[PDB]
Amino acid sequence: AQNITARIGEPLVLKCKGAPKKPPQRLEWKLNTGRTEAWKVLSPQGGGPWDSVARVLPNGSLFLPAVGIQDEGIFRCQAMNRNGKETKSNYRVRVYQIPGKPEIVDSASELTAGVPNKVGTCVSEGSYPAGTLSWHLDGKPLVPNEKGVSVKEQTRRHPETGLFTLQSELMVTPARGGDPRPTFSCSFSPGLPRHRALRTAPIQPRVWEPV
Repeated sequence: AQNITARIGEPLVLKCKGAPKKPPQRLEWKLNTGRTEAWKVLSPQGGGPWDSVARVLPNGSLFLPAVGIQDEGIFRCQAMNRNGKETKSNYRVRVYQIPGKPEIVDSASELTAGVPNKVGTCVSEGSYPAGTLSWHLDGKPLVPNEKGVSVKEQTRRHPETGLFTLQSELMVTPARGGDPRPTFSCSFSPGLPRHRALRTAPIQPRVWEPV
């Protein structure tokens, strides 16, 4: 049943299939989401508190002003022409949100070519879903296990807004006689196959020999 993604706090319209543009219409909207467990059905326009959340338009389509988190789920619409021609619609809804540009904090301007050093802590604020936080070296990706690399990831959730926060502190051990001018960048990339990663502005500290 058709996959659908929509940004939280935006609007969204679900076109009821085979329904006449202006009443009389024989339509029905079922919906399974966070706000209703399991199924709820709506009457046309009225004083009920659902006309702020999701209501049917003259067009016949269902329309929600502010898609939120609790609106992830399943939306069904069964329609009827005068002749009886059934035409149904099965909408699977998932909601997303892009977080602020990934800034680095606690960064370091100089590091030694001897011991592991903390490069910095990457921070992304207000996402959905969480998604990864990958560090990069000279435009190329890096691997946490080897060589002489470490990563200290994390993930929170704001109890109110339901949005996520990610932290990815890095640590490296520069190979002796290696490049004194590395170049590090972090990035947020959601799991979906659309939005590109949000890179951070590259930092490039220096690798001094110890003594």
